[PDB]
Amino acid sequence: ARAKAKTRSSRAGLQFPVGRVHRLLRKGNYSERVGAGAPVYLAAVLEYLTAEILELAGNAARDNKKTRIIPRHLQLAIRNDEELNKLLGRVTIAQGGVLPNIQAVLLPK
Amino acid sequence: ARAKAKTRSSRAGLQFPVGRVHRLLRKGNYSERVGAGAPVYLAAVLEYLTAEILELAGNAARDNKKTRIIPRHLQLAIRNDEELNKLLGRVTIAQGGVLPNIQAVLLPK
Amino acid sequence: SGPPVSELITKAVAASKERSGVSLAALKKALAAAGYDVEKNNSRIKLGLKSLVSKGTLVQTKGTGASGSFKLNKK
Amino acid sequence: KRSRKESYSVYVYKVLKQVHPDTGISSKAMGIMNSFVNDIFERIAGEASRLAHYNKRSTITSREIQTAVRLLLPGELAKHAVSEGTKAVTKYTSA
Amino acid sequence: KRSRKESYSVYVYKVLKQVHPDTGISSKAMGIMNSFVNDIFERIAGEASRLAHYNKRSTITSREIQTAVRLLLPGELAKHAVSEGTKAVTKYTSA
Amino acid sequence: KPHRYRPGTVALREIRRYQKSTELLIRKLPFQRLVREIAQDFKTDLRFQSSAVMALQEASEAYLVGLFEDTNLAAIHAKRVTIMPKDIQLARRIRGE
Amino acid sequence: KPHRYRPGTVALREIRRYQKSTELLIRKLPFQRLVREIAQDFKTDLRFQSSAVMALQEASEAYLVGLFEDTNLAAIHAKRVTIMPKDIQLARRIRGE
Amino acid sequence: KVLRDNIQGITKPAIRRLARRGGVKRISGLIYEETRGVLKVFLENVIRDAVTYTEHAKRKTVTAMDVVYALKRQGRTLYGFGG
Amino acid sequence: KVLRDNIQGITKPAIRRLARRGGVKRISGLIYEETRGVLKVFLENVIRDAVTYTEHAKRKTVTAMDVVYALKRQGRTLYGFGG
DNA sequence: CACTGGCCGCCTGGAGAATCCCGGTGCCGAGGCCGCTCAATTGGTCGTAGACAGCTCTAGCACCGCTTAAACGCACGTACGCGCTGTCCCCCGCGTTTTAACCGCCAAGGGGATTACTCCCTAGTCTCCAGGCACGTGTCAGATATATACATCCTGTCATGTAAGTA
DNA sequence: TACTTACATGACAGGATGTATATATCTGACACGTGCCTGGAGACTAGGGAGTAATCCCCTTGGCGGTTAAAACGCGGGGGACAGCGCGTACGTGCGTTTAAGCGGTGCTAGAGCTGTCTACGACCAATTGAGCGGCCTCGGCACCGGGATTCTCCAGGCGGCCAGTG
Repeated sequence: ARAKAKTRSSRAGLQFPVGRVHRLLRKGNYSERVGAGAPVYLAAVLEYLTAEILELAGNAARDNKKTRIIPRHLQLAIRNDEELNKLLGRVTIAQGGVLPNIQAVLLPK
Repeated sequence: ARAKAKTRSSRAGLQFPVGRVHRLLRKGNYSERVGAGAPVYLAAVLEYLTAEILELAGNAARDNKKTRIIPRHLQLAIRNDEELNKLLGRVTIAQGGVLPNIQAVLLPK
Repeated sequence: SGPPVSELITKAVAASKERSGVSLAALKKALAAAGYDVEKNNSRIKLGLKSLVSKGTLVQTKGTGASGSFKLNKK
Repeated sequence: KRSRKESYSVYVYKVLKQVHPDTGISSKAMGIMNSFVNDIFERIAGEASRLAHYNKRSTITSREIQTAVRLLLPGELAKHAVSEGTKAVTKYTSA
Repeated sequence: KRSRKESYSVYVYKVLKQVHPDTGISSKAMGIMNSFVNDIFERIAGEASRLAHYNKRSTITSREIQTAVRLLLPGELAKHAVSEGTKAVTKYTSA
Repeated sequence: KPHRYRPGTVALREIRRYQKSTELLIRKLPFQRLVREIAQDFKTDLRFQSSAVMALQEASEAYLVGLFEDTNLAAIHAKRVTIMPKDIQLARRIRGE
Repeated sequence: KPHRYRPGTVALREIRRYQKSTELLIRKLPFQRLVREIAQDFKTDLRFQSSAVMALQEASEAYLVGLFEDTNLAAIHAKRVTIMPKDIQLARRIRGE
Repeated sequence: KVLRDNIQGITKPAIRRLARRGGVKRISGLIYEETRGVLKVFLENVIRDAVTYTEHAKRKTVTAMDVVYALKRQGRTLYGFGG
Repeated sequence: KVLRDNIQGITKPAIRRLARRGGVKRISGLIYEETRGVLKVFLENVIRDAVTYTEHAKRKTVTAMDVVYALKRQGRTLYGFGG
């Protein structure tokens, strides 16, 4: 007489896996106990981050008139947002290249 | 009736507390299991590291005609050992100051 | 129009006549104070000073080329 | 047949579809996205563990995650993530 | 009546007297040694934790910390450390 | 005529003194007042352990001495002995701020 | 008369070319050989995934482009446009090596 | 109780002394106010971290140990304060 | 079998291309050898850690997994190979 | 003395080439469907981590009175950034020749890596005890002060080399 | 044309002052004794992670032929590095002054911290399923090829300004 199996991601109205992130926290050994709201909150944080970065990547690709996200688009999306740049200054995206940035002394008169 | 008390640090011939290191590893959430020789090894490396840094501190104190270690001696010991300085590059010692270090172009003539 | 550049350079060097030769920067400031477009005539004044030092009316004191110090002839 | 290797494929793809109904993603950029989410998850988990240690608390709570996110993410990213997590935890507590 | 506050005074003092019979210590430098051993403990323990976790190993062994000390300490610090650690675990095995 | 050293020699003696000495270089009370002002922006009615102000003081002097030694490296890189602001922005921008 | 661009113009044009482009800039197989050469210095008979050579490569252009951008900043700091050994040493000194 | 212009409390000779510890011979006069700005940025970051630690503990008295934690999170490790 | 000198395989045009990606306009002649030395030093710093990881795993095969893990430890974290 | 050609700098249009942009085409990764299985879910339980109230005590804060150390400021000086120019050479661009990188194609085998097994090792629990420690005390290494000795820095002075007037 | 004289320069002695150096002194911070209790150790058990044996197959290594893009080399040359030299300023340094930090003392209390209660809350665990991953197939987005237009670049050519030679 069990109830229907509903999902905690749908309970939070989210698509990031609440159960799987909770599993990764429990087996990732950060404490012996993990509160119930913590993986939900974390999944919301991750989903917001991924949503806005894919948003920036989508506008970059649409600006690049490509309908598919390529790592160059991700690199442009990271480095054109200063807060994500400060978040991710220490990382390298594979095959991302760099921003087109020219020092003014390099350009001719 | 029962065996007489014998410390694990004396079993390893060490001064650093093997039992306390084992306890802190268990409560430090690094793994749920810790091997028996693992805190012995960690106490050994900690005891060795303290040995050279305190030796260099004592040598610097002897150079300063000082009987007791001052934090200036510790700063001088770390920054004059490039192996330790590579270990503790991003490190500040409180009230340690810096090396006497003047660039060559700063000097007169 | 007015006079050409050689006369004004001679006036600039003869206005002061220091023990050391006059520097090019002070000479530019002097001719600007008298009133002259030094901006589009840097090449003009440099070729003029080479012309006058080469023709012997004025002698180089210390420097080389347009740099350094300029002082008058013995007579 | 080979054993299952976990990925963040379907979740990030569904989020991309919600934020952009039309566009697609390359597979290698998709692996980059997987690495991104894994790295950020690791960072927040590490901060949560450290604050749990510092306050001698045995339990990772939503408060601890909120404090860790405020620690790590800068500015409007921090308060927007706080708002999103707050809305999510209010929805989940309301079942 | 007080609550318990732990530190590493006696061990640093004994190893100092072992390396220098006549050399003293100041209390501030003594706290610096306390914090030093604490910090090196967290570094080695955490990297031992990653070496354990990432290879699907649930246990810290002496081999785990041997890999970790090989990682963090540059050059002959690593070799001397692994030498005396090997000698110490050998003595603990023999006793 | 009263005695007077040439410039830099007094500065070099300051270099040797302050690299020899370990005590604080900024005054304690205005730094504590400044820390209270900065923390007033985030939370009202904060109190500070004296050791907390001391640790923040150590952080401040350590970060600034590191900043000026890298600034000195930048200045002598540009064949100068006088540091200027572009040295500090260069050092911070290379370091990652 | 045969045609010839002035110096730097080709340089700036392929600045734009390689900053627009994303692909690898080191030749693949000599880099793979160099990686194995370093590998046999630590342990004999090493074998490499192709992706391992790829990842060492991506990290190598990552570190080299970052270092070279920072040395470019050091060089324009010194009122020059050509990077020098002192630029490399300066950037590694502030960066921390 | 209200604090209004406290950045000037880090006086000019204090910055001169800090530059002397760093090995700086000659300092421009334009330097001091931007070092006040940079120092302000450093403290506002680290005190933002430490204050966040403080309100996390449901305390409103700042402790030194949290400042050690904040410098740890900035990767600017400090010994000598009970770390 | 053995390899004795392959550092010249990182050719002078390859250093030129890397400088071009970084925005470098003009490159001195002495640059190339010390950039080979720098890329050298970075490589043994990475690969020493990588083979330490590999021998800890008791494997004789380097993975990109261990390579990006060595980059993770060394502080130049890489996206695009994890997992 | 005035005219006029000649040299230099500046402005401008045109030719060529890299690139942008427009098409077609064929291809292979992306996306979507299906099968599968294993990990999230439900529900309950149990033990306990932390919230909550309360009580203590200590240290952070507020105030104040002297007390000089330091900060402010100004003035004089000098040395340092720096702007300009001139020179030299060194690296960019381009053409030619070479060469090995790459592709792509095929063989082999060795090691990841998976499953199974069986076993040593480690967490757990109870008991016991001694080592680390808060706390107290005393006491000498070092701070502090005073008095000397020398290092060092800046300057005045003397011998020398060189430019200049002149017999 | 060579001789004699004035100015710039460099070497050296010497004084002022800062800094080492010897010694008295007191002091409080370091060093050591003591009650103790709490965390470390002994012993034994459950059980399980993990070492190890066997296999496989997949991925890595090895090697061979062809092409050509890329590397190497040489020439040329122009542009950047940089040395030097003057200038003007802008900090350094040293004097005096203000004041505000700093030290010492006092009082308050607010919050840190520590103790007891309990109760919500999260881990454990058997049964269950459906959500997410492995595998397969297709096609259309996109890489590649090809052709026209555009922009950029570099240089040839035209115009003005000044200057110098000559009738």
